[PDB]
Amino acid sequence: GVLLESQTKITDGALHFDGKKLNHNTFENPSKSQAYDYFFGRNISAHGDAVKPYKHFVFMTWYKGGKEERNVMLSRFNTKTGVVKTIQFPHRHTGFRGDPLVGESHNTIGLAVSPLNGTIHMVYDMHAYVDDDETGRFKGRFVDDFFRYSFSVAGAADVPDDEFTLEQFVKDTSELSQGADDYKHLTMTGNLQDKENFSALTYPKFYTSDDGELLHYMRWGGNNNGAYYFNKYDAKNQKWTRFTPFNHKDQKTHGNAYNWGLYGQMKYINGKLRVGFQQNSANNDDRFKYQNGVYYAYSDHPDGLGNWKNVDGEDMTWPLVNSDEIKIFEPGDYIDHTAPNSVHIVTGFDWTVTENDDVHFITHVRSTDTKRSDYKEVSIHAFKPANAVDFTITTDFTGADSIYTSGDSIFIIGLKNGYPFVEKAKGGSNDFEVVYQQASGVKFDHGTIHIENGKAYYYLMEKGAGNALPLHLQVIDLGV
Ligand SMILES: C[C@@H]1O[C@@H](O)[C@H](O)[C@H](OS(=O)(=O)O)[C@H]1O[C@@H]1O[C@H](C(=O)O)[C@@H](O[C@@H]2O[C@@H](C)[C@H](O[C@@H]3OC(C(=O)O)=C[C@H](O)[C@H]3O)[C@@H](OS(=O)(=O)O)[C@H]2O)[C@H](O)[C@H]1O
Ligand SMILES: [Ca+2]
Ligand SMILES: [Ca+2]
Repeated sequence: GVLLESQTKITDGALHFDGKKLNHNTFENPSKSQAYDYFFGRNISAHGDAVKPYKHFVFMTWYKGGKEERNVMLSRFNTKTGVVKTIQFPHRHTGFRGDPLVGESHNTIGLAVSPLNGTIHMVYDMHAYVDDDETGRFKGRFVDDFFRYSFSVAGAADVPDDEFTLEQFVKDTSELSQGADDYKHLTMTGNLQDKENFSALTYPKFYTSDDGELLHYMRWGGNNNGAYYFNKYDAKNQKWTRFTPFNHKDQKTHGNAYNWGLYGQMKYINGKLRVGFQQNSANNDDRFKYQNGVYYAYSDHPDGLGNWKNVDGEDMTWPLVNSDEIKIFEPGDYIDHTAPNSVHIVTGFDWTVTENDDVHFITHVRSTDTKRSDYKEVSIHAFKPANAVDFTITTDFTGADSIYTSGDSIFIIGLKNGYPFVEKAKGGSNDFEVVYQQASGVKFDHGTIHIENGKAYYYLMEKGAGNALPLHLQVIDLGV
């Protein structure tokens, strides 16, 4: 029953890093040519939490194309009329550590629209930025601008197409305003005293609760010392709460044997705030070069403020200090190496929970040393049916980067030879089948997905040369 219901071009020129990959030794001599060099990956548009359906619209964010442009953009697509109206913001992608010549793929444009009062929310262009000066890592380039929040008056999301302009959005008019085209707010609470609470964050991601409340979470910190922080939109007062931690930072000072970072996602699923991740311990003497384990917890509090529990319903220390409390299993156990740093876990992790409360995790493990003779590589699917005691754990699985769910089913959705495909399985099972594979039309380089209404919103960038490429929105019915 899977089928493409619409494909809609949004622009001919969104930003893309088409230049050379830089590193620690080279990033300070980026090309001044027409090619746009980058430091991590090439993707920045149609990337991250950049697509949201709201009533009969779909809102999308992107970076204006052209190495020399880079403006934050917001588009609203009218599903009934076919009209795509775009707003161009003044802020331009500031690049790796604030140098626009080096593309920075972390700095996505997160987006949300409040069902309660029709305000629009955007957090963007952020990668652990703090206040510092000429001698710091960031050379003073983010002072009074390390958290970048833009948002509209009430009702902006429903205004006629002629009124959907930058005039719908609220200026920074505080003591720290950088001027007349300052649309970036340093906090979401409206109180600059809260500013340290918004420092050093990455990865803006929004959810809507079952009662229409906007939730938001970001990641503080780095590789082996990080935390998830989450907050809530007060639509009545048109402001957000301060950020609250899922786990403590600097766990080793809060009672843990080691500091650890997190690689995973918080998600609002089945009407609860939940988290699934692999940890990255600061210990460099054990067998895991980077990540290890699979962890999961959920909150019985509507806003996540306490009452956390692990998969077995046991109370979790909160904010969490010791990840052991919520560990499900060790992907490391599926490879035989035990020597220090011999086990490599980074890509291929995600998780989901079905409407029937089937819990699913996917992961990937390989030998650190790819040249060894007994090299090993497995993909893992760990899943527990609703009415099951234990998890079923299998390496009879091809691997994936994401897992999705809708209704009774789980899905794997991505690109194969430039075209979207969908694989589907019953919730609580490992029985995946390809049920959809686009086979004609322009091909795509990358994209990002949002599931809702039994549909996948696949926000995509078309393949091509240069650093200004077209964007298309595909709406795919999953047919559940
Ligand atoms: C957290 C670190 O803290 C300090 O070291 C410092 O602030 C540093 O950032 S820095 O100032 O720029 O150097 C931070 O180090 C990077 O942090 C990233 C993070 O988790 O925030 C890490 O990026 C994640 O993992 C990357 C591997 C991923 O990159 C994609 O995947 C791969 C690959 O698998 O080989 C290659 C490409 O880099 C890219 O396509 C990141 O993706 S993202 O799209 O850029 O967001 C991200 O998931 C990063 O590895 C740290 O070194
Ligand atoms: Ca500002
Ligand atoms: Ca380690």
